[PDB]
Amino acid sequence: NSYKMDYPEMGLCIIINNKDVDAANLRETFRNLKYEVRNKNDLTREEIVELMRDVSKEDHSKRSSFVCVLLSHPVDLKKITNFFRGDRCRSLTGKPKLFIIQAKIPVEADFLYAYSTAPGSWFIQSLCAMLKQYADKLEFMHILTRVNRKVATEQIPCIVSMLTKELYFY
Amino acid sequence: NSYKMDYPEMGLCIIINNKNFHKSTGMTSRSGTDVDAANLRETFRNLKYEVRNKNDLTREEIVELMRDVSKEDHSKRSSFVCVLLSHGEEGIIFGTNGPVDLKKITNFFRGDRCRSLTGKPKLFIIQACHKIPVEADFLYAYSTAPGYYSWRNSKDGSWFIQSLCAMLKQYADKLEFMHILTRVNRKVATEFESKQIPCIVSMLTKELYFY
Amino acid sequence: IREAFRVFDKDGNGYISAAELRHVMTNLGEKLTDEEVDEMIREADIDGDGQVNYEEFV
Amino acid sequence: AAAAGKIGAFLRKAVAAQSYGLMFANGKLFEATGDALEKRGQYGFSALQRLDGLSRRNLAAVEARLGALDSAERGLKERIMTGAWHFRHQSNAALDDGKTAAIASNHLLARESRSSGGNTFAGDKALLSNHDFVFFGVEFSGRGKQDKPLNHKHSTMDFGANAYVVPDTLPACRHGYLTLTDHFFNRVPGGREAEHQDFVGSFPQMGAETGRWIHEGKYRQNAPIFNYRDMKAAVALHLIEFLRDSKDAAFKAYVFDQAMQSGQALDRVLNSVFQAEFHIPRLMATTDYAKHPLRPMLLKEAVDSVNLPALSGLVSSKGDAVTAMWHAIDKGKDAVAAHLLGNWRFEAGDFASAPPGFYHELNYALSEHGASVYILDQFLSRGWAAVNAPFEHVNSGETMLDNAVKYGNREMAAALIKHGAD
Ligand SMILES: NC(=O)c1cccnc1
Repeated sequence: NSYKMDYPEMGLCIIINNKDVDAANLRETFRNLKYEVRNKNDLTREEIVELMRDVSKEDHSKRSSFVCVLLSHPVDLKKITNFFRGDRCRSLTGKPKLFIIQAKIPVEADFLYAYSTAPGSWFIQSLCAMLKQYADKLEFMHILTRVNRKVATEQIPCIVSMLTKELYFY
Repeated sequence: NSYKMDYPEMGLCIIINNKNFHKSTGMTSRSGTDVDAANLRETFRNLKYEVRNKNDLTREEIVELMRDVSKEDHSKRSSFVCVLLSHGEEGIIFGTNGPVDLKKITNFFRGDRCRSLTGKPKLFIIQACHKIPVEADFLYAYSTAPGYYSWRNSKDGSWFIQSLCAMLKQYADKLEFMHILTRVNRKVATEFESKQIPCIVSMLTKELYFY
Repeated sequence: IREAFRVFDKDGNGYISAAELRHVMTNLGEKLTDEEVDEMIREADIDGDGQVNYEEFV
Repeated sequence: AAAAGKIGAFLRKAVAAQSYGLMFANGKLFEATGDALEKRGQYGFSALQRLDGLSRRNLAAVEARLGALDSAERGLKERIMTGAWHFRHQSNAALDDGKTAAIASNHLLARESRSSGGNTFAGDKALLSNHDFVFFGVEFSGRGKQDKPLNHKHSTMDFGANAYVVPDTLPACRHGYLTLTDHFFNRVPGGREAEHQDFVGSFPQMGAETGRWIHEGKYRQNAPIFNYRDMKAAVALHLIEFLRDSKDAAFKAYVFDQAMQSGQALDRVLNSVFQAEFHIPRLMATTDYAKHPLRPMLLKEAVDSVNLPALSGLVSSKGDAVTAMWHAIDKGKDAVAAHLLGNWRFEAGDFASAPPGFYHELNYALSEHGASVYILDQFLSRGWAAVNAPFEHVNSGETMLDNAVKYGNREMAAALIKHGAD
């Protein structure tokens, strides 16, 4: 019923800033979760696609999950998902592929999106605070629903969840 | 933080079925959707709802039916459920005569065009065998698949809205809707192996408990 | 090919050629079934079953 | 002179040409593959020449691709090729006629001579257009007809509950093509969803390879078709192809333990590796056959496939007469309704609720898309239904005339406005 997170590593964590304090906060709020954070900067939107192609070909057999945060502002998301269909990435099949995005959907077996509104950022700060307070009690969908409540109270972030079982962080 | 769904009566339910498509479109027909409609009837009536079947409607009938329920007084009921059994593409739903945009069905429920349901769960379950709008407590459970195999016999309609009833039969008194939907999406693509998988768009700001 | 022409000795001289006789001869003489001979005569189409006109058939 | 054979054997060809004309004229698959003919109403012997060429090529291709075989794998092509084959039909209708069996195809059963029945899932009319063929399942046991068949089910579906076994020696099988799988569902069933699970469970490795392995993969959705001459060699020539890609104890110790007993050791092998079918043209008329009752009938099958002799025995009391009438209402079977009304006297009390298993009230059942005008008019005449009464559950507010207008049944709209006021 719950995705196994007892694998050697608890996945990767790639943060991209295609254009500050929000990504800086993401650094520690994901590093404390025992992740391998790979920060980046401004890029041209073809080398980034090739980079996700590179990280697609890696021995993720020891990772428990996978995260991909995209702090963006002219590129196709299909050209990024194409390398992660799980049919080629045999070491990620049956394991989460989190895509937290801030700026049409590709349907696939085990993805999850976190679309947000461009107007640190309230979405990112709320997410970091929520993950700091409740990480060991509630599962991910309840975390994101409370984030939705906080954002809409103080457009509403979407949640396109194609998960097959539950997420947890302990 | 739960939702406090304990109003006098527990919401409304609307079921729309299209089985004998008008020949002006080209689609031959849909096979064995009456059993799906009856299963949803029984399952959702078990949840103290007020189901209202509407078989073989047209675009102008669907839009007016949705509009005339938008102007009702849902003040004493805590939610609203709408189920659409028809044919269509990624983000279009077909009547008997033609297509009607899914955007223009939820417009009458946007919250700025209706005050009866302010911050109330407006569940949508489309089985059209993705340009979705966004507002408040909207939750869309969308699927597009005839099944995996065994065409012969149309044994109990389609996988999605029979697994949904199976999970609401037992889990619906201890779990919340996001968990039931994940278990439905797990039963599908498991009893589907040798390909399409449903998607769950959810803008809910609270936790949905059916008790 | 000429056998197809000349087995029809019981000819109507380029005409219906006694469709009733065709119905009854196949019944009595080779032991077929009526549900098959009434299908064969139906596939023989309309009156005027010319021995040569019907079998411009190759 | 008894030269009626020279016209019987020619008119049989004339009939079979018109049935291969449909399949070679229509059909997406044959146009895509390049094996399609024109639409000309009355076809000719070209519809037979094309089948002969197709069978020749479909056999020669696998023969050439297959190796030159050996002393062991060429005797199998004599134990199988020189055998005895019998065809099963398994239909639920009433076909015995006492001493004459006549089974027709859909294109003949619906060619303005509409006898109730039918079993076909959507898809066959466009891809192949072979709905003019009396399909038959094949049996390789070899023994006599009068012994009950050991097979009971086709690929997955048990079609009927009344086996009609016929011998190969009929003259109507001359132009019947054979295909190793269902012509549309070209899929050998896996080693788990196959009949007689004891034999398949005895050999574990066989099931892993007798799964869904399609044939003629040049266009995915093909399946080779072999005529009468080339249908017996191509079974052994494909058994060899399957065997020389298998590593199991069955590859020796049963496939050559069947040599001296060609019954339940050859049929259980071939009907598990393959699922063959025989496709006879328009009609199959015979005086010799075997009507073997396998399974007792059901009300649903007796009403769907109209069989009055079986219905009059299945229906025992009024408590079953009401169920039979409810089955007839939601299918449009006028003959069953007439039979029940002539043999029963009903009353409006028992028609006030749908029996468990039905999903529509009486006034909606009589007025839906597939309802029959005869039953509607008869029910109105007996006064067992109110012509002016609105639906409560489905489409609430509307009435039967609104259903008759929506769907466009003029003969029903007139019968409604005439028999009532509306
Ligand atoms: N006539 C049938 O029901 C039948 C039997 C076996 C195969 N295909 C059809």
